[PDB]
Amino acid sequence: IEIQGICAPEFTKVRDAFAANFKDGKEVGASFGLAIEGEIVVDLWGGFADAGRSRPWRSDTLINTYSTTKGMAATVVGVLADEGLIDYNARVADYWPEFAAAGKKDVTVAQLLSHQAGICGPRERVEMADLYDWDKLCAMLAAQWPFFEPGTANGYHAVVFGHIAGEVARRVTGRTKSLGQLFAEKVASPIGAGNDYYIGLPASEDHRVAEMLPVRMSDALYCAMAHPPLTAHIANDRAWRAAEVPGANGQGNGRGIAKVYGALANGGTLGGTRIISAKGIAEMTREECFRKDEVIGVRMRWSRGFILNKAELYGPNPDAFGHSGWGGSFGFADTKARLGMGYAMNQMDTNIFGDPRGVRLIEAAYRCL
Repeated sequence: IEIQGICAPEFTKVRDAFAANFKDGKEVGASFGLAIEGEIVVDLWGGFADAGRSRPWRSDTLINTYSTTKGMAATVVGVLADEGLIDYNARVADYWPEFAAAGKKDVTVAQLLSHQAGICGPRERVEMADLYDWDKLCAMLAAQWPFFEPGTANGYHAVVFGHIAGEVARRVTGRTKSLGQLFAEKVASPIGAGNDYYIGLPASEDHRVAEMLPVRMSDALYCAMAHPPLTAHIANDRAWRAAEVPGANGQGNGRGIAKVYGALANGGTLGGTRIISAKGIAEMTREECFRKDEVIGVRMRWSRGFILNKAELYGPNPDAFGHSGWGGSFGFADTKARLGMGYAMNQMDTNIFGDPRGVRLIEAAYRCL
C-alpha cells in the first residue's frame, strides 16, 4: 500500500520504516506521528480501516488505544499538579474523603498514580455497564480493601487506573467537568490535538473509528484481569467508545499522541502554546518504584502515571517516559532530544509493550538525529 502524509526530508528513514511494516504483512491500518522541538515533523498513515480492506485509513481515522490512554490521564493530573491544585505527596483522602475507607487513609497521590494503592481491580464481578457508570465505580473502588499493603508493592491497575486518577482530577476541579473534558480543555485543545485524541468520543466523530482487529492467580491479578475481561471486540462497541474509561478507551491516532508527548518532550510547549511548566513534567515523571509487578509479572519502573524507560523500550534515553497499549499502540517523550512519538494501529499483536513495529520505528527515528 502507498503511505500517505507528510515527512520532513531528514526523517525519510522513519517513513521507510513505517512503510516497511506494511510490506511484511504486519499491518492492516496504522498511523504514526513524530514531534521534534515542539513541532510535528512526521505525520503518516496507511492501509485500511476494515478487515475487508475496502475502506482506506484516512488522515482523521481514529482507533482504540487501550492503555496508551493511561499516559493521557496521567498528563491531566500532572497539569493540575503544576497549577498547584494537587500535591503528589498529599493523601488522596485530602481531596477524596471517601477514599480513606478500608485501610487507605494514608495513601498518597504519588502512590495511587504509581499503582501502589493495591486496588488493582474491583473485588466483585462487574458488567461493562458498571464500567460506564463513573460515580458508582469510583464509590466502589474507594470502599475497597487493598490486595496488598499500600506502598509496599505495585500491581498494575489495568482498567480502573483512569477512574481513580481521574476522580482525583475531578475532585480538585470541583466535579464541574468529566476527566475527558479536563483532558480536552487542559491538554489536547490548547496544542491543537483536540481533534485527534478523545476520552469519551462524541457521536459526531464516531464515523471516524477504524475497526479493531484481534491477533494460580492471586486475588489482585485475577481481579485486574477478570473484572471485567477486555477484548478487541469491545473496542468495536459504540457504548464503550462513548463512555469514559481512561485506563483503556482512548480514541486517537499517532498524530494526537505525538502532539501531546511532543509538548511534554519540549518542556511543556508545542507550536508555541504551553500546557505545562518543565518543573511540572519533572515532578510527574519522578520514579516512584522499580519492582516486579504483582499484575504484569515483570519489573516495572513506575513514575506518577508513566512507564519509565527500561531496556530501551522507549529508545536510547534512559529517562524517556510514556505508555503503551495492548496490541501495539504507544506514545513516549524524550526530553533530551526534545522528541515525542506516537503510534496507533488496528491490527493487534500479542504484547502490552515493545511491539517489533514500534522497535523499528524508534530505531529509524533515532538514526535521524
